[PDB]
Amino acid sequence: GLFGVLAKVAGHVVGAIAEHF
Repeated sequence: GLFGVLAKVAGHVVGAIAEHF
């Protein structure tokens, strides 16, 4: 139930952070 949501911030994060950076 925990990690199940962790996916919401694992794989797409870089795609965003790399946008402003």
